[PDB]
Amino acid sequence: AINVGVSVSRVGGAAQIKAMKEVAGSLRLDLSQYRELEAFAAFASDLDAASKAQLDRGARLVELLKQPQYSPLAVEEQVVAIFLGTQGHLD
Amino acid sequence: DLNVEIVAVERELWSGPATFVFTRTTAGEIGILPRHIPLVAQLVDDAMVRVEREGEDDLRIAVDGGFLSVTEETVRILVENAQFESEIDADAAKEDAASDDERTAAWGRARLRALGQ
Amino acid sequence: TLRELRGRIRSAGSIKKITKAQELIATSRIAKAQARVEAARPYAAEITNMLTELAGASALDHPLLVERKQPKRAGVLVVSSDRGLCGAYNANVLRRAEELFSLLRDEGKDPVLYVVGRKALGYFSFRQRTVVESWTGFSERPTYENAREIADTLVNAFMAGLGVDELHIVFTEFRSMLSQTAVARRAAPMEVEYVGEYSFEPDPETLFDALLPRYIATRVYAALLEAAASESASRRRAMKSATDNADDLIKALTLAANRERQAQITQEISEIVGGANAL
Amino acid sequence: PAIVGDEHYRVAQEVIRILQRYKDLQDIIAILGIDELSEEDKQLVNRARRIERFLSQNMMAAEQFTGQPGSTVPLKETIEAFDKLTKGEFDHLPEQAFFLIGGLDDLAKKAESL
Repeated sequence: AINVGVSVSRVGGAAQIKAMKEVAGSLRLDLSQYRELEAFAAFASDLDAASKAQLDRGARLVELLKQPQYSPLAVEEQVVAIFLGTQGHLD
Repeated sequence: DLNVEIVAVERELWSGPATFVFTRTTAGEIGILPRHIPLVAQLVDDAMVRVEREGEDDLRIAVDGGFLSVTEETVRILVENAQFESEIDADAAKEDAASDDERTAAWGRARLRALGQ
Repeated sequence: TLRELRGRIRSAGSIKKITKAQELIATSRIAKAQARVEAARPYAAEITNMLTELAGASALDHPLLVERKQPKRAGVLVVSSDRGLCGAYNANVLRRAEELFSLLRDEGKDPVLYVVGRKALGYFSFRQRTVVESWTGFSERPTYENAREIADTLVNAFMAGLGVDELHIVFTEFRSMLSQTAVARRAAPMEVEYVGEYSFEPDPETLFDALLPRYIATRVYAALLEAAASESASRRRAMKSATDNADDLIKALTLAANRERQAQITQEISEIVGGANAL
Repeated sequence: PAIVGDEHYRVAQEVIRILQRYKDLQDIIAILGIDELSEEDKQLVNRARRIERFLSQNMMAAEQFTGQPGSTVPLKETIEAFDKLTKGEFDHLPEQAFFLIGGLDDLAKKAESL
């Protein structure tokens, strides 16, 4: 339930391993673009294909950030989980 | 050479140079050559159009409710709906030709005629 | 109450998003509709040319080109929306239709109605004048297969003369994205217009008796296409208005929720320090 | 225009008008793509992109990381550069020529070497 895009960390990238920075740096941009586009979910056929590919990506990144309780992922595993999303293998 | 234009009610569906064009009309079949008299004629219900081309193979068209018009500079075919032989489906055309609705049976026979049958 | 005002800000902030989405969708659909209009335009121009050549050769005795001896009735085709949210689009259409009716009944023809679009079908369900036939499912995406059926039904009601002595269409003429108006055109009987300066198979009269029903169909189709372009252009304009009104509502409510927040805190403090001063 | 010159106030109002138009158009740009705009609306966005880029500067805090010296731009040179840039006198340069640049003479130096 973390409301990303009002939630913030002032430390920023200094608190991440390099693999997490390279993989997740784009993730905030893709979720801010999806958080704009969600108003067009009713018009996915009329929406321009360049942003239709941002809407379906955002929906698959929002699914990717869901996680059951008492199941913490080691960093080695969530680097690969975020990689599945931002590199588009989930698409 | 003939400037041939197939104009659908909703689209300028096809245009190019041609050497010859064949159509079937309410006054029998008719071919048109690079010089022809100014003509107007209504096509038959189960019509096909075959266009001879200098740059490639001939072009095959199925046409619904078409009207042929010819002037010395160009041939204009004004059409309600049209489909190329490369886009007609043999099962769909065969099922349409079996239908009881006269226009649907005509459009089925027209697409069968563009498919050479 | 702050809980009520916060709920109203959350509401208005969802509505601002949903009207801005549909303003941008209407800004797409006006370009698609103009593309379909310009793709249909060359056929309408060439049928017009072929009809001028056939009429030049014809005896002109075709029923659709002659005034009926008694002006018994007039058919009016009213073109309107299926979807809502279009703003004054349907009001302008139905106001031009009721002006046309006042003129027709002033000449002495009672109008009989044909209707395209569900909103005018609702308006003439409320006002107790009957509709003879209607169609609804396509006003935002009219296909030629729809205009064919409309023009068949109109011409069959003209040639029945239980029938009409003239027929008209009422629709909005898209002339720019910034400018449209409802217009009323008489579709039958057609005028003939003599102007200053072909072989026909089998005969010019036989073609002219086959082509006029197709000309009425292409003139109805061009009217449904311009109606669908001007529907989308009025939906854009009215949904831009609804977005600016929802933003001026979010502003006014945010100012009210702030004045209530500050009054709630001020009041709570005033009660606390009143209870400290009493002790 | 009482404290800054009339020329400064005009130029800054035109730069705000262009960036306000572009901020209104960025919705269409994102949803429909650039081709949905008219020729005049794309002629505005071509300028607005280059104006917003030319507000970026190579500055003495960035000298720590880029090693290239931070630039000072005089007020008259700033006004005269944005007066030419809003009239479109640099529309033929790519956007990359306007990132992190220290005034108009330096714009010419980057653009001719790109």
